[PDB]
Amino acid sequence: VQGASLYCTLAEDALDLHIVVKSLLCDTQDAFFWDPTVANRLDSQYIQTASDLRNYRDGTEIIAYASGKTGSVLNIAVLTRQNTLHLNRHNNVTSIELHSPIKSIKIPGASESIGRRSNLVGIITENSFQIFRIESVHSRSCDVMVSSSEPLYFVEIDDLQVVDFQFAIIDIKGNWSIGRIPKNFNNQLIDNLHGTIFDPEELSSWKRIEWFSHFQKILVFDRSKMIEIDFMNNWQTEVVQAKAWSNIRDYKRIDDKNGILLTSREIIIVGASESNDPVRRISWKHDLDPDDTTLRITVQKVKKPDHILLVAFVYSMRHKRIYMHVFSHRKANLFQSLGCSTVLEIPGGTPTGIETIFELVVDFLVKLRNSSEVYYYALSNTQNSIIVDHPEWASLFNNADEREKESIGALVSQIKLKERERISRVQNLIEHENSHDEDKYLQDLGYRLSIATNELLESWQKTKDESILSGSLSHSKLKNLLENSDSFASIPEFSSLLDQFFQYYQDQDVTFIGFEKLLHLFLHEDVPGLDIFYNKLLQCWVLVSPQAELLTKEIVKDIIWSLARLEKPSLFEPIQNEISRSLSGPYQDIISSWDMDD
Amino acid sequence: MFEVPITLTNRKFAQRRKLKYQYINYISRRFDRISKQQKKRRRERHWRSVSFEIWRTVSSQNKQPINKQKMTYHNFKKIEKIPLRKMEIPLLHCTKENKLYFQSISRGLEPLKTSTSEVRNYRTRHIVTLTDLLHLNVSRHNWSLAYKIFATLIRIPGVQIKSLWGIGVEILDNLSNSSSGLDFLQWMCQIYSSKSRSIVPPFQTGSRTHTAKFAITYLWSSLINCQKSMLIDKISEWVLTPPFMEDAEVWFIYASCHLLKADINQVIKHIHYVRTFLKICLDKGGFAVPSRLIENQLKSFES
Amino acid sequence: KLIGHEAKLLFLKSFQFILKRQIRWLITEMRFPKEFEHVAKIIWLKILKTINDQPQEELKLQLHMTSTISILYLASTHLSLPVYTCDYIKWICTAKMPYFQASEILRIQLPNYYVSILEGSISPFNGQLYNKIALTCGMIHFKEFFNSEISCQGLLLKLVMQCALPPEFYFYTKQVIEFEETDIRNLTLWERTDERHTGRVSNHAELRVLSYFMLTINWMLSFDRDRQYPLKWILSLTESLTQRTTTSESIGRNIVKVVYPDKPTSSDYFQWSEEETLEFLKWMEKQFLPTQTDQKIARRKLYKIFPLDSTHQLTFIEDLQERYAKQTPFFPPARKEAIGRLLTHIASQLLVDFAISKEQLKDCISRIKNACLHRMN
Ligand SMILES: [Mg+2]
Repeated sequence: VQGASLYCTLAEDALDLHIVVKSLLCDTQDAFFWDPTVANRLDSQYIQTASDLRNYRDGTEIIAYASGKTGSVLNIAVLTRQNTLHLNRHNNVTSIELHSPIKSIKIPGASESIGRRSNLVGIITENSFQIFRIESVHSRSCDVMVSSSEPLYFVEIDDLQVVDFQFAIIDIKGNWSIGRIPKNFNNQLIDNLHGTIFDPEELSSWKRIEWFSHFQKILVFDRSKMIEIDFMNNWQTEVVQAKAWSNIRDYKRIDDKNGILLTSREIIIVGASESNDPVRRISWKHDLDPDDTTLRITVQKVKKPDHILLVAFVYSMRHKRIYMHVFSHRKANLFQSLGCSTVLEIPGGTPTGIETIFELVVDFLVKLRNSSEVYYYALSNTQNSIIVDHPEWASLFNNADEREKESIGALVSQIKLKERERISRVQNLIEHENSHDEDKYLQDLGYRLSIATNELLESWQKTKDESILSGSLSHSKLKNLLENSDSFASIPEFSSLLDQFFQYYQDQDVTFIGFEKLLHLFLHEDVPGLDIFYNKLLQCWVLVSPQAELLTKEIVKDIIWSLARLEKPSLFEPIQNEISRSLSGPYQDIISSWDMDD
Repeated sequence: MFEVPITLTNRKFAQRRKLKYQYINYISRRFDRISKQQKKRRRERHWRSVSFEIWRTVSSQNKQPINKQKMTYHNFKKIEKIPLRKMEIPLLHCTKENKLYFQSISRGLEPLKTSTSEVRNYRTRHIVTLTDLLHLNVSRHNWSLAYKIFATLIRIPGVQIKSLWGIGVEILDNLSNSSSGLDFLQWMCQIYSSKSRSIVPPFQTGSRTHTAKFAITYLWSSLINCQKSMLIDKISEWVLTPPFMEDAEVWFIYASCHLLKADINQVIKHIHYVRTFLKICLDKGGFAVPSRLIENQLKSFES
Repeated sequence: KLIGHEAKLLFLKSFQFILKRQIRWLITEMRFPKEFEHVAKIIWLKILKTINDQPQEELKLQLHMTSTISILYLASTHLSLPVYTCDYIKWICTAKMPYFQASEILRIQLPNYYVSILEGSISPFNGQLYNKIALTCGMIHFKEFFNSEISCQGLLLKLVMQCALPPEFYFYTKQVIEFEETDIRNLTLWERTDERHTGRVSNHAELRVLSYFMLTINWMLSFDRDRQYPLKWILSLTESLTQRTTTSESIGRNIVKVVYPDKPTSSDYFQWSEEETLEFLKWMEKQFLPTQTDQKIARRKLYKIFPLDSTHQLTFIEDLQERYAKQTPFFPPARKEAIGRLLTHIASQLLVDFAISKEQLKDCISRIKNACLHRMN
């Protein structure tokens, strides 16, 4: 719109989105809050040693990631990229043990202007700040021998937020220092230019130093504001917004020197100079929508003939979703935006590190909350071409000892042969359907049960005047004759038995419960007949099991029995204890007891 | 996982705001000493500044030089030691979850539960899922579904309209039926440009000083509804109508209407016209390309 | 204006009134029996008599909504109806059975102390329901006064059909059930306190039923030395279970997924199909008319600017039939994987459906699994 009709309304392009390509790379209060001083515990970037500067070889790609029970060891090892990025063939990770937990690791890289690339990688612990030289990796076996540019435990008993980079720059909560690293061996790192951005009314601990233009001028951040500091003169500026409606959420230098990517809350900010002197950009921006404190960002930078476009990954610690926007650098210092897109990932947890390195391919690594794995991902535009270890449930399914294997197998055999007994047993009962034998059985069954039911009704007459409760004892049953249930095997004549039993005990003060309206809960549609119940279940299972007729009959029998009513003497007996308990209660709770409201 | 268009559940977040700004008061007070209530939160949040047409910012020059270390461990804990007990008093009145909250923000930790993520009431959690599905579908080009989401959402009694860009790009890419994004935008401007705090950032605003988003977007988008043409003297008729003189961007909208109408002495008057509104658009925070894209077009016109 | 210090009467009146309101909706719209009402007057009568045998003007009563549902389930279980807690959770989370509003918007102005005593403790979703029904089961005693045996076998059926298991697993799980218990299932887990730390994660009958169910599937399937259940059909079972389709049930479980405390289930609303989202907005304009709480007509025309707006979706036994057919092709160590993903999906469904925790469930099936290993070894 802006340029299309400044020149003289849809977009510039059609509608294209996200796809994946996955791979494994390497393996290694608090419930409601998090420490901002722990940014990222793994980096991977192009490094270049001295022996790489004798030739024209462009160094190598390395990863450095933290490890340990207490996360207090550094691991540095080389990568080789072929079909997809992968760890070196000889897998000789070079790990060095510290005694302090690692809070932040970053390998600095260098500008294109210097010709060289970084020779070092630096770390902030809970106790110290150290810089490591990588000196002379060699292909004899893919070794990465490193040296320990010496720690400085503390000068101020202060934790340090961010390190930026030859210039070791530190930020501790409010106050910063520019410093330098020793050359190779064995004098350690010193400083002489210092400052502070302290702000009593910002409680969150994270601040951040990353400089700008390579002009030898720095940026210092807290969740309240963004301060530029031209630090080889004397210069300081609070750039134009402050702390009114949003917090600075992250900032990372979009890799090209004069380029700045800042997550606020609900805004992706592309700062970057369009003047040799440092800048702000209010070249308009996009916005992204939460209250989440835990948002971070990274950019990948892809090159093309007519533009130079940047992909912005904003990720969280709450949900494994990644939120992506795309910008473009047509170097008239032209910036435009196109439309949003978001992807998910997998079960419980969330990103602790996202790190980047007519279609778009953008590739990176992720590390998830509380999972030592490091996964390489790749993303493409179109399509022209769970492995469960939930240790909570496997610990519940795989139980250890061998007698706890053959124990389970023993029980399984017990029930399996029992099931054979069920099949062979009921079979002949199915052979007799509509027989005169099953008729005899439904007769002497129905009214045998009628005799027992009457007996239990007499022994309900003797205890009738209880009036303390209103639920008769062990009521609803076949009433202590159990063999009489099973032996039949014809659902409709059995439903007719029950209908004529309910009919028979219509002599009042007896329970009434209509089954159909309750099978409603079983099949989730009106089940008028006790038979149609059997029909529907039999369709379903006749698709799936042999003797589905026998089981379905045995289970509609089992259900119809499990629900076979015979509760306390009916409605006229409950009102007795109803009123009599509504008596022993004090008089005005008795006045509050209220039927038929409105 | 998206912003909700409802006022936030009230009880606990407000008393946390209390504890926060009250402790902030005590620490910053004693800090200025060493350098020598909703209303407490109110004063506290108070004393503080509250080649293409880039509404440029204010860059770096005329700003004061430096500061060198103010805060060692001992000195900070000097400033911190006392205001924390003062906090020990009303911490005893607030709830335990907000005790632990205050202790953690005052340790410097940050909460990883959002205000949304802990509202946990039926209706609001449902609205959260609804709004989410709106934002998702709008990302997914599913303008049909997204439209159903939007209508069902605005139906609900709690949602006031941040969602206007949602519907702007929504009906824009919809093309389907309903009175389109221009209709909606000029509606937003007609209803919310007259008198006729908590909830209000800048993408919905009051007509004292700049009502931003919707106005400039119906302005430009209407000039693009002239890109449909080659209506203009209409758009600059009702850009001529309002006095809101600081509105420089509407001065560049004005001069753009005159350049688009300039594409005989009438065309002359239109070219002198745009020549004028460009400088009365140098009145305010500049939208500039140069003088040559401004004029060189007008000399290709002077042909 | 509003009562002071003896609005115990008004409190118990809005409470009792809300109860009979819910009963009206379940005999009416759920085709319950009329006897349920009298059983409810008896149980609510017993605990009403017990709180009005308590003295203090300090109320000390907690008539939360969990007590309403608690006496509904208590009475239903006495009457041996095949309704289970998950029926209730579904019924209330889908706004069908009125629940979430103390006298929903339309009533009475009570002391804000009691309005809070109602709106508070509203959720059932961490087993609050099981704990509140055992608590009521102490408050007035289950044993002599009522018959607190659960309707076990219909829950087995409910469960096999809820998966797509062949009807053998009804008798399987029924048999492991008889094996550890011999079928005796209680309702109290009460020793009035908050304190508990062993023996009493697993003594709500249902949760043990689910535990036996899961266990059964794992054992049974991982020891079919017959090879009765193919290495594949466990996969096809998992997939027919996984295919998000639009029946009243699955749509419901989505609606419950929305108000379940823990992720993932909300990531599950993230992954809804277009038809799921559509039937969702349908349920929104239908059952969020049960909402709560010049320019007004300007917003009737304003909202009337954009439209407020042969049965396609199939029934329950239709879907059930069709996945039973989707596996109808019925007639080596990485099959344990199939076992495990099936078990974890089934688990997921049970966690949302029976409003408990991941950790709760696995605690119970862990305990009762060692409770079968112990009576097996
Ligand atoms: Mg400021």
